[PDB]
Amino acid sequence: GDFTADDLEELDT
Amino acid sequence: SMVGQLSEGAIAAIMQKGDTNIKPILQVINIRPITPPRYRLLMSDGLNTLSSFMLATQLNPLVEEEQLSSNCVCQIHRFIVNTLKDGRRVVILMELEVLKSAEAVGVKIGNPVPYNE
Repeated sequence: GDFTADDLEELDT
Repeated sequence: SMVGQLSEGAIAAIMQKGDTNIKPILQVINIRPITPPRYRLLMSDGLNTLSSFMLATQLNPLVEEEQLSSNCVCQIHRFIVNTLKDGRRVVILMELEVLKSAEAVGVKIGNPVPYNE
């Protein structure tokens, strides 16, 4: 489902 | 059958076999903005659903102008699988074609179950 806070930082790139 | 229109097993082929050159036909189940906006997609191949599809930014107009929407059927033409720091794998959709609009399909096809992520 949703991404964790840490994942969100990495997906931006 | 309606599920006969989908690439049944393509999600397993992407996740388990590392297939990168297939061009599977999938149904959008749900689109979720996450946070310039990015979109996560719950996609179905008729057998399984996968929650970790992400739209390349270049495809955002398809969501913004509502051609890519829940229940539409699309063919993936280019994608990349990437692994995040925590081990979760994400399928980034780079090129796709909407073959049938949500309104022309009208329902979730079949009864796909969540792939083990």
